[PDB]
Amino acid sequence: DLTKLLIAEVKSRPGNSQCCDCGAADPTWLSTNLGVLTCIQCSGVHRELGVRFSRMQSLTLDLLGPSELLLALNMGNTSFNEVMEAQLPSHGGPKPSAESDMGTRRDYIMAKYVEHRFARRCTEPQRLWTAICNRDLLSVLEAFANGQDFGQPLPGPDAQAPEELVLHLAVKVANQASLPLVDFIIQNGGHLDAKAADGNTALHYAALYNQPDCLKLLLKGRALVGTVNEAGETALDIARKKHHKECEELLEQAQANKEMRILMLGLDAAGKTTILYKLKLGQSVTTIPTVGFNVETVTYKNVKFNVWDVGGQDKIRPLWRHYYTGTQGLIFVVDCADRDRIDEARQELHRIINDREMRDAIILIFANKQDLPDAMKPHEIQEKLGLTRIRDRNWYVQPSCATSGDGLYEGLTWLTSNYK
Ligand SMILES: Nc1nc2c(ncn2[C@@H]2O[C@H](COP(=O)(O)OP(=O)(O)O)[C@@H](O)[C@H]2O)c(=O)[nH]1
Ligand SMILES: [Mg+2]
Ligand SMILES: [Mg+2]
Ligand SMILES: [Zn+2]
Repeated sequence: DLTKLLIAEVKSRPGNSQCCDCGAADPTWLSTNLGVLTCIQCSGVHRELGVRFSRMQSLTLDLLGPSELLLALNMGNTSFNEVMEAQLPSHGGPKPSAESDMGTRRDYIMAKYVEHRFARRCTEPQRLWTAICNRDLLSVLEAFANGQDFGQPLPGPDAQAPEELVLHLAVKVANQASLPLVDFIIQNGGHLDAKAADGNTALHYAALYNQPDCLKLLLKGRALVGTVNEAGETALDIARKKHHKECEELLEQAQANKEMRILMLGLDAAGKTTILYKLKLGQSVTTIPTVGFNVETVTYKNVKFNVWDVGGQDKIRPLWRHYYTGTQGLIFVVDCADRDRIDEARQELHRIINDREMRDAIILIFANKQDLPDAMKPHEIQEKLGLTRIRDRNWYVQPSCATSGDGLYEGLTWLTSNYK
């Protein structure tokens, strides 16, 4: 109930009663890493660009923590577009309406967020250092829009013999109000485990300057602990020297004919419908978030497949149990670029295979989205999903790229095979 308010709060920001990308009647789909709102139609294109550019959650359908809402509560659509849709003319501008076709929709959104065409332009190492300490979120966004790359560092002020990088700074000079940028940076220039000059991670710095809520945000983004620096200190070690006890409490816990009825699960935007329909149509179709579920029958090599694709949003996952009875094979789709939510996919997969109504299930796991930059390869999936120590259950991790089709029919071929 704490969140109910913050939800309402996010919705009431300037411009957040129109879709960020097509201005449609009050949107419910949040790009958590950009703090903006889109209609369900535009929403899907974001899911297509992947978690590298945009992490989508529904305000109505996903279970949202306060921490996830930070940028949403600190940006909104008007603030954002002022930067990102800056150089857009009012007349004839390619920005679509509530019901433009997916053709025109896709093109604009891809140009806007990936290619950055319609953004206020200018380089710049100077401003970024100034904006951060000014706590000027909207200018950090301006920097991002011109391809700044928070990765490599910036030359500092007086006596500039050493070198510091973006995130390392923002953590040093932060307060309650300064937070949004810290997150915007983590989620958008994620060189989170960099060591800089004297081997200190960004995690290290937070333990030096009494920046507690900074630590919170850092670990939330899966940060490595106990990596040693030039003084060979774990992040806890420096917390000890200056005795900042609040940081120390968080660091301690941080340590620890044949027919087959198929059920296709996995977290939101895993690729589930993309898979189902590429198999049924052979051509890759565009997918909107599947709010309910989908059923199609695909025949491949004289075997009929009754596939039940179910939507993966936090709120529509308790509904999964219902589809357990009469199920032979399970397809669990995993979005492999989504490194932040693998343990979530681990949990839900385990939450199924352990259900009493399931013991006799063949498990195919699609390790989807292998085409995306930092992939996470299939063997690394086995280990992260805790399949190392699964015996007395028949599984198989299959590399896949739904968009193209690679690895899909193979998964079926494995299904055909292990159904004897
Ligand atoms: N690059 C890439 N994108 C994919 C792949 N599979 C799915 N997608 C995209 O991911 C977004 C989510 O697809 P979707 O089927 O709706 O996921 P689902 O809701 O869990 O079923 C879609 O826009 C797809 O275009 C893939 O293998 N590679
Ligand atoms: Mg969640
Ligand atoms: Mg779906
Ligand atoms: Zn829209």
